[PDB]
Amino acid sequence: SWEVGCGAPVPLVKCDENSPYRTITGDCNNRRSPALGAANRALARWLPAEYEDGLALPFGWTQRKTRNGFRVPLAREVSNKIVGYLDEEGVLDQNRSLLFMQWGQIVDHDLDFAPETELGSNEHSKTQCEEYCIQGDNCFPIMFPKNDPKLKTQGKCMPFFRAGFVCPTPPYQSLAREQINAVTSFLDASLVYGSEPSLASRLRNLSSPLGLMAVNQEAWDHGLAYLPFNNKKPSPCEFINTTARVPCFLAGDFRASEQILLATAHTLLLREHNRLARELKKLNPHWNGEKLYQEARKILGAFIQIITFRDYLPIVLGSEMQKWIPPYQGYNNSVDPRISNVFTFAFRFGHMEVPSTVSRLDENYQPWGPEAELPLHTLFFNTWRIIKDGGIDPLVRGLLAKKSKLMNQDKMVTSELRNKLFQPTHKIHGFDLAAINLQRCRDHGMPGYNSWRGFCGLSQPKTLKGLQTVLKNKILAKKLMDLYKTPDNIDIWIGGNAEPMVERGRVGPLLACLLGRQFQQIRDGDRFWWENPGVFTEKQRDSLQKVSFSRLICDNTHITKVPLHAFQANNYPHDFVDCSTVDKLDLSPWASREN
Ligand code: HEM
Ligand SMILES: *[C@@H]1O[C@H](CO)[C@@H](O[C@@H]2O[C@H](CO)[C@@H](O)[C@H](O)[C@H]2NC(C)=O)[C@H](O)[C@H]1NC(C)=O
Ligand SMILES: *[C@@H]1O[C@H](CO)[C@@H](O[C@@H]2O[C@H](CO)[C@@H](O)[C@H](O)[C@H]2NC(C)=O)[C@H](O)[C@H]1NC(C)=O
Ligand SMILES: *[C@@H]1O[C@H](CO)[C@@H](O)[C@H](O)[C@H]1NC(C)=O
Ligand SMILES: *[C@@H]1O[C@H](CO)[C@@H](O)[C@H](O)[C@H]1NC(C)=O
Ligand SMILES: c1cncc(Oc2cccnc2)c1
Ligand SMILES: [Ca+2]
Repeated sequence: SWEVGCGAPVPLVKCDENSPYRTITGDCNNRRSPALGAANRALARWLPAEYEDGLALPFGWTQRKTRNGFRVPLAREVSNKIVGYLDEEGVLDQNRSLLFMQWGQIVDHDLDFAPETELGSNEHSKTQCEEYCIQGDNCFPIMFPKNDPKLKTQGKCMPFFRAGFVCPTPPYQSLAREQINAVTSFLDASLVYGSEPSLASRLRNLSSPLGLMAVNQEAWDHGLAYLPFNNKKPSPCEFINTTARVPCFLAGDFRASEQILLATAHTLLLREHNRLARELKKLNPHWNGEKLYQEARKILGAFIQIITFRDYLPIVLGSEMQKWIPPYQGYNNSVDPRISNVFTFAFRFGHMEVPSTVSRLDENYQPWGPEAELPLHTLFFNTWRIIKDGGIDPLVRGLLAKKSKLMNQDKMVTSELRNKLFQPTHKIHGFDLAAINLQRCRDHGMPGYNSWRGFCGLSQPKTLKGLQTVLKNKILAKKLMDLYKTPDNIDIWIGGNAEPMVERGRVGPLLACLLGRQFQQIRDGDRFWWENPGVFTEKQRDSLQKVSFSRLICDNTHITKVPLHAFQANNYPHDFVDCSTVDKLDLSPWASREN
């Protein structure tokens, strides 16, 4: 008995039923329900939202209100007591390149984004939250526990604003609050091309009829392109260094400059689009701009799908991979391709894979300069270190030769993210990504850990001893129980990441189930999946089967020494080979001999 449904923020729908290309908004993928998987729609609810008032107030919002009879702990206290650690030694993943962490942030951004509510244009609402730490409406500040060092240097709280929700923006009252997903749910390279028509056009180079994506006209990388700058001010990339005054990049996705390796990944993707656009002109000089843009986009989207499903997921899900993501059988229109709310938290497992430093390496894969290695926090919203300090080639070698952090029950999230995160508009490198993850679980009305264990057909621990056995860790189970008196109350982000990893994977059972199911739906419910009969010719598919992340690098940098398997831990020069020994993406099958 759940209604026809609301959908006020989203406009009209008009589908061309013969189109060979995806829309920018994601609309029209599914023919029966053309809005499914479309951006700017509510995230799916795999389980009913759980709010303190059953409708919109997050747990923890009210002092006197218990969750199952107990107060929920402060997000920052959980972070300090369970998520933090001092010693970075021995914390690295002996078998995952830094590219593994990076590819995950990429895929993530291609799939979801629940932006903060916009109630700050010419408004002190945002200023007041920060300045006076007064909880109200969309201001839900993360307060400090009594013995927190930040209380001495940063004030009473870390500001936090509730995610935006569908239908109204001034309070509604009938059904549970549902947060928005601002990007397309399909793995379609929307992080490169955008999810709104407005932005999609602006990213394009219409000036010329070659199907190209716009490039920076102010800077170049030894002749190779850079993303254009986003000239919206205030710019956080300018803020972090007023001297260099280099602004953030403009990409298909809004968070592209959050950290230098992400920006780096976006640059590689753009170059790939243009290189494909140029190669297609040569094979089909008759094709117009639109035709070239779309066919290049199509090839790039398939690239991200293949790298993700064939290379990335197997080493994330490990032994659970075949269970949740059995080999492909074809497009199924009954499958819901929408990203679920819980998935946006399950995928945050990547936060425990980010290490404390980033390196620049030269062509011999040795330190590039006197400060080749830098602390991660000095790289948030840092674009000048790319434009004014070596370009992306050096950072990409670091991605290949350096390691990801390994999840560790005693060393979860690096202090660079847990104590030194920078957030636009605020002024300091003093935030905590972990605390924020937890406040956001509550903000989104996330059911607790046992609800999800149950959802996955896994036991549901009720006692310390049960939790110990599930976590296989006495001390961590003890701290969790002391913080949350019952496993029923454990926030999903933290409970899901506390479980030991499954054989050959990098996430526990619960998370493998949640991630596994979502990715299975993402593939099975995509009318444009690269392997779906009809989307690509069969000869074109034989050419796509050859793509690799190594080749993307060779084709789009001046790097000529790459590993064959980019995600595993690789050491130079042993595990490295010359680009010639690597499969190329042969584009002949795209020659349209139409005569
Ligand atoms: C240096 C590395 C990274 C930094 C500094 C960073 C920072 C952030 C921040 C600030 C947010 C928004 C939090 C909020 O307000 O709720 C976020 C969200 C998120 N991040 Fe990370 N992140 C990093 C890497 C990763 C990685 C490697 C992954 C996955 C493999 C990942 C997955 C996610 C997901 C799913 C979200 C929620 C996105 C949404 O649906 O809104 N992140 N990140
Ligand atoms: C749009 O595409 C055109 C063609 O690639 C770009 O213009 C040329 O500009 C380059 C330097 O960027 C010069 O070699 C020539 O003066 C132009 N070439 C031709 C064939 O006309 C233009 O820069 C692109 N614009 C953006 C914003 O990316
Ligand atoms: C801001 O960026 C500037 C400009 O790149 C940095 O200054 C450069 O750093 C060293 C000396 O400190 C030199 O090798 C460069 O040539 C400098 N250029 C100039 C114009 O000074 C500066 O260190 C950055 N500051 C911060 C806090 O990030
Ligand atoms: C299509 O999806 C539905 C619902 O997810 C599933 O139960 C059904 O088995 C699928 N149909 C086919 C032919 O695979
Ligand atoms: C390292 O990981 C790869 C997957 O990229 C795997 O096939 C290989 O066997 C692993 N090796 C070790 C020693 O763990
Ligand atoms: C706003 C603009 N740019 C980056 C922002 O932070 C991130 C970073 C990574 C993922 N999500 C959000 C926020
Ligand atoms: Ca997408």
